[PDB]
Amino acid sequence: NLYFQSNAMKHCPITYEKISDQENYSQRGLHLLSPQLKNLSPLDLSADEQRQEAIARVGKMSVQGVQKKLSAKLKIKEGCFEIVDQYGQYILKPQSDIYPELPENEAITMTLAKTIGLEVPVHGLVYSKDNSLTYFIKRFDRIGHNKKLALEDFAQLSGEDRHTKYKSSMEKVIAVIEQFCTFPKIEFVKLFKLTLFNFLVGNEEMHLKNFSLITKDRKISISPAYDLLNSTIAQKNTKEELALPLKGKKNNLTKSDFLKYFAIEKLGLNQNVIDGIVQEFHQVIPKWQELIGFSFLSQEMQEKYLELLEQRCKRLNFF
Ligand SMILES: Nc1ncnc2c1ncn2[C@@H]1O[C@H](COP(=O)(O)OP(=O)(O)CP(=O)(O)O)[C@@H](O)[C@H]1O
Ligand SMILES: [Mg+2]
Ligand SMILES: [Mg+2]
Repeated sequence: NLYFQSNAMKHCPITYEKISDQENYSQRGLHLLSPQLKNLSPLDLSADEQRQEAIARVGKMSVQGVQKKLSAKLKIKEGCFEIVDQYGQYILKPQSDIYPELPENEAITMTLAKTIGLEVPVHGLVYSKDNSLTYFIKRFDRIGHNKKLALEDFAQLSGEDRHTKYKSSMEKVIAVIEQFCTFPKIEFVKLFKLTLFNFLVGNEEMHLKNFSLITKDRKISISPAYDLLNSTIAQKNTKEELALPLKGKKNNLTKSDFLKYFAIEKLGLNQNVIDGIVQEFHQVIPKWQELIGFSFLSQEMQEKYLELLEQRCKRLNFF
């Protein structure tokens, strides 16, 4: 119980809960993938081999972006992922050959998002042949018996071409929600939480194609979250804070920019709702700090994350 001459307390690469030396994952985490999943075998490819497969398969896959990714199915009885080109059930993101600790960063950041009540798909880390960690996330547009749900990103919805990521604004993002979502006021609360979250965790890369609407449960809503990571600590010499301007600003954002201009003037949220969300963030910060300390980020990357988080929290008076 003192962890002085024995392994430090181990944490699950899916849930971050305490696990024993003989376990690689917690039962709770494995069962988020499937109630019958017994284990998750390491990927039989090194990080470099995963990146090469990503390059070879990109044109055959139904998901695309800047970073290296693979599509995969979960073989439940065999207890492993299988790489596929079509009908992916999961996306796998191997280590970058450029940026440090990208899978570990995205994994913990997506977990922080879940803890503040954002809708986040099942996600986690899986070991590789070279002991490197690869990030995985469930496809939220393929459910049940390989049934596809309709999904469109905000570039498509705002009449831009498929490459437009930055030539937009948070005000245009709001306008898309107002135009298309079934219950825009509910989605505005979600966008408020997501935008504060991205500021607190250093995600300066929440671009237009990271916003999507989905048709599910007999309504059109903002999709489950994807691609949330602390991009500031993974990059060097980052100066901007927001990918898309708010009030014409991508840097030097103020508390009133978020809590008055954005929350009240642009989103129309009632003051009691704003205060309640602020209190939610205030209460969650110690849990986030604990989770970062339990994460698979290196000690040095944890310190960068915690330092930035505390700076951003001070700017919003969330302490
Ligand atoms: N869990 C998920 N379920 C369904 N679709 C997903 C998904 N995650 C990502 N996608 C789809 O794949 C696209 C690219 O995803 P993502 O943004 O994570 O790529 P990426 O890792 O290459 C980083 P970047 O955004 O900088 O290109 C998304 O816009 C979305 O259409
Ligand atoms: Mg990005
Ligand atoms: Mg992004």
